[PDB]
Parts: sequence; C-alpha cells; structure tokens
Amino acid sequence: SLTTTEVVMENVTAFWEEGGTPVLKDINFKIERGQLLAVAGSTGAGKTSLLMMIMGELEPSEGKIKHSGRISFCSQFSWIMPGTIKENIIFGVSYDEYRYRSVIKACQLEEDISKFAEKDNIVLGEGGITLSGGQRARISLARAVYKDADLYLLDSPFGYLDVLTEKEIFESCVCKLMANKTRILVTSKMEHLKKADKILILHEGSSYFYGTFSELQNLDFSSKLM
Ligand SMILES: Nc1ncnc2c1ncn2[C@@H]1O[C@H](COP(=O)(O)OP(=O)(O)OP(=O)(O)O)[C@@H](O)[C@H]1O
Ligand SMILES: [Mg+2]
Repeated sequence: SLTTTEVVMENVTAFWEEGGTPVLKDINFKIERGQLLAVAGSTGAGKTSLLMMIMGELEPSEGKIKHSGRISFCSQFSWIMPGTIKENIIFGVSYDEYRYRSVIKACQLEEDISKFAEKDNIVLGEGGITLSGGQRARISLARAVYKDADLYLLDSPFGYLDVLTEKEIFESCVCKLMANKTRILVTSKMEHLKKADKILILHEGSSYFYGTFSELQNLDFSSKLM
C-alpha cells in the first residue's frame, strides 16, 4: 500500500476542435515510476495528442490527468538549432562530461562526432541541412535523453533510422541507460512491445488495448499493426 504511480489518466476525453469529434476518448492508464510504457497505433490514432495532454498543451474535456515532474520531450520533428552538435545536445542544461559521453555513446553518435578533427565543435546552421536524416534523428534523441527529467516522452525517435541502428539504440539507450527513468515510447515495433512494462494501443482516438505483453499475446489487429 505504498504507491509508486508517476502518471495517471482517468476517463480522459479531449478535443482539439472543441465541438467536433474528440481526439482522445475515455483514456485510462497509469505508469509507475521507472517503468516503460509503449504507445502504439496507426497514423492519426492520437499518440502525439496523448503526449500533448501529459505536457499540458491539450486540456481534457472529461477526466483527470495526474503528473508531477519534469518532462523531457523528443518530438517527431527532428529539429536542429544554429550551433555545434555539443551545443544542440546540451541545449541550455549544465555540462556533465560523464553524462554527455554516456548519451552520445548510447545514441550511436560516437563514430559520427569522432570523424572530424573539430569533433562535436563544428557549427551547424538551423535545420542541420548538412547532416544525414539519421544524424538529425540521433542528435534530437540525445538532446531529450541528456536532460535530467522525471518523465521521458519519446515520440517515434527511430522513424528515420535503419533497423540495425534502431535496435542498437533501443537496447543501449531506452532499455539500459534509461532503465530507472519513467519513459513513454511511441513505437509500434513488436520487439519493443515485448520489452515494455505496459502497452497502450490507440485506434481512432480510443484505447484498443491496455495491459502487459503477456496479456496482449493472449489476444489480432496488433499483430497486423506491428
Ligand atoms: N495541435 C493540433 N490541432 C488540431 N488538430 C491536431 C493537432 N495535433 C494533432 N491533430 C489532429 O489530431 C489527430 C491525431 O493526431 P496525432 O498527431 O495525435 O496522431 P499520431 O497518432 O501521433 O499520428 P502519427 O503516428 O502520424 O504521428 C490527427 O488527425 C491530427 O490532424
Ligand atoms: Mg505522432
């Protein structure tokens, strides 16, 4: 009877356009501190909107959202500010060389940085147009992981990566480096769902499944979707 709960949603319904159809309807879940929740579902299902509710950017019309803590958010827009790679990753936080190194290794940036003589000190322009798609994605993830937060909201960080790079980062970063952090990972990959503490599958704004992977194996659409 000591509770470890970090995020709760109870009977949550929300509208982006207050009057039409809800973007999220009757959503219920809870995440305990240090757990990984995988959020899956087709394009447009409401996955990012769910993260937005957690961040206070979308308010419910019904229900309650409970969370107290610092959030770090890795958006679908893999964005880059003018400045160095190092400056992009640290992004206004205090510098901790041990932490910085652990994050660049876990996000598979070691080999990319170590390529130039100027290492991670070379200035990027806004957009980081001289980087590869995957470099931009990894720098964006590294930024979110470097922040010292209580809840990590990782919105499909692996979209632009090849399947081998994605596997290595999911294992080193999400599963290992962040093992004791509360994480919500938007992903529909079945291998990732296996490793999650809990799973929420959304469909057209409603909950299609919520529970453990063993509870999912016992039941489908998810096997088509993943
Ligand atoms: N800020 C917003 N204002 C108005 N409508 C929005 C907003 N954000 C999302 N929507 C709409 O709500 C629906 C759900 O969008 P959302 O971004 O949550 O989907 P998603 O599950 O993240 O999809 P994807 O996998 O494509 O990223 C979409 O039809 C989208 O057009
Ligand atoms: Mg999205």
